[PDB]
Amino acid sequence: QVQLVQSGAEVKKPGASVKVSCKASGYIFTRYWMHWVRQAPGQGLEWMGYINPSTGYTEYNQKFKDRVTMTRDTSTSTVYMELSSLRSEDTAVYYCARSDYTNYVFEYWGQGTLVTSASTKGPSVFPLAPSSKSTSGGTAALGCLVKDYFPEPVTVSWNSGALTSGVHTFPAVLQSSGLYSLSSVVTVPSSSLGTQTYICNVNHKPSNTKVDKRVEPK
Amino acid sequence: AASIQTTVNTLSERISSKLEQEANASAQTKCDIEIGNFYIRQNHGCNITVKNMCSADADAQLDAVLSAATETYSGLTPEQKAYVPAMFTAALNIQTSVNTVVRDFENYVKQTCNSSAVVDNKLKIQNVIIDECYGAPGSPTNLEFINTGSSKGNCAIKALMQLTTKATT
Amino acid sequence: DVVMTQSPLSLPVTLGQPASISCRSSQSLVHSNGNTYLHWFQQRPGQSPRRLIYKVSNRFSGVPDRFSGSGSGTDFTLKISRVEAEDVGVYYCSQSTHVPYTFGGGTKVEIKRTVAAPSVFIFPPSDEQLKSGTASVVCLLNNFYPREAKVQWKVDNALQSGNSQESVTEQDSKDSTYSLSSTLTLSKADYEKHKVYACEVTHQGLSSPVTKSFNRGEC
Repeated sequence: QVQLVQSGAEVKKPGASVKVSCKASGYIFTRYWMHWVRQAPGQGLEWMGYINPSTGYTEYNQKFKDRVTMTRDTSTSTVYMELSSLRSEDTAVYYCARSDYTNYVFEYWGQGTLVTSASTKGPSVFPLAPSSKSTSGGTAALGCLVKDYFPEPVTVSWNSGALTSGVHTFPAVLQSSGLYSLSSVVTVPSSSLGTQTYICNVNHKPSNTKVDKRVEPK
Repeated sequence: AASIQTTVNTLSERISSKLEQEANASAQTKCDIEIGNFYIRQNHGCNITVKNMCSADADAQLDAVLSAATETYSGLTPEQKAYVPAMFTAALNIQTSVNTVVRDFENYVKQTCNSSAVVDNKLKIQNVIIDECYGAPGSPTNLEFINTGSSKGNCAIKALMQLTTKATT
Repeated sequence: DVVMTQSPLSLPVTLGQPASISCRSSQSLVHSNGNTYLHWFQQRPGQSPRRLIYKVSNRFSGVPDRFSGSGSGTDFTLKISRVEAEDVGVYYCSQSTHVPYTFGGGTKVEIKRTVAAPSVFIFPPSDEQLKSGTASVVCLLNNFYPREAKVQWKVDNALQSGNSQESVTEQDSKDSTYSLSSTLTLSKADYEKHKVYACEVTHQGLSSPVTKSFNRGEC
């Protein structure tokens, strides 16, 4: 069963260089070509080139003929990819793909690598406490701010997983510090606020942080 | 001689079959390397045409081309195996005897097509030069180059082609 | 180069109904060898690509037969016979006749539904964060459709710009709406120099722009 492992996100300064990679598994390495596609944030895909792993032959898009250098390693089944002179537009995701037996279709895609700075850190969790004005016994909104963590991901459950209706956990965003930030919110009956307890559970596995913040009325 | 034409037809089809089978080749496979120009210095009645049977795995291609050539030669009347060392010397500057030919072509192919000037040649379009070729008057000697899509693979093809066109003399 | 144009860009589709997406090319895509090397891919939201159709019409392994492709030469069509909620996503067409391989700009498929205006809430910084020395103000626009909304930060009636990030959820598997969270970010000091913080929201299902606001040290 074919499997394509890629390296994690990166943040380089304009003019430098980065090397993505792509461990492979599940098929005879040298028998299939490896491509590389990039996808700008909120943009369509774009083909960069390919490599033959039996020989080293490569074929680049001209847009990066001077900046990409696809590479292989018959031993570790790993196909690299070094983009040099990184500009601001070069920020994107980067997938590697396997070919069929004709080098004409993409049969297996990887997972992604966002290249665009800090080290490994756990998040601070902050209560987004419901409003006092609310609306009688209708609907109220409360949440959690899971701020300043690296790397991704984090998981958030509510009330040890017993609270699923009305939960919205928002995708992270990268702040200018190199740290991710994230909100999680649930809408609940205004009536339940003083009667029911709301604990948001935040588990960030890389740091082995594990925080449980009660979110109490104002 | 027609021993020539029917033997190169046999070997050009053993190549093709073995590449398909052992290297997962196809004629619908986008070649890495492409045969560009094909040039006979002294052409006394031969046509060379190229056939695309490309694939990714270039050592599969080398062994497949070794297997085809082992067989095709072992499928020779002892009387016509007798003429093969002479082609060796005239085309590869190698000395051999009938009982030795297999190991000696073998050992020349992986020395020559594992060398750095072949394996590290990544130029897409590559030409093939042969010094001389003769065909029968009304019977053109028709040869086929089987492009394997690699530089290591075409190196072994071309060496066979060198022996073959020297046989026509 | 070969330019692929996909059309439309957005396709709200009633659950269980058909659906068609189009792909055109700036050059014919029929190869000398006889095949046409056109292909379709699905991208689930934020996930990676996922195979679909190759060479105009054939489907990869494990690909529902509701998906189906057609066309010839330079204008191609993909068709989902009945659209399950798992088919939401962006669909890309690609060609590989002419190096370099090139992809179209995508089409977004979402379930259709009736318009829903957002529920707005602002959240001042928590005391705890204010200790840490930074101040985040968060604005929740909840359960809204169509996906298109605008969020505007005002600090003491002063339009802010460049200090705020948003993020949107995927369409909801059960009610087919979206939710968004904008986050104003200011130093503690800068938070203290201003009293009034307002979040202003624009979106079709609201008949005039809605503002939710608060005053420092009150709610």
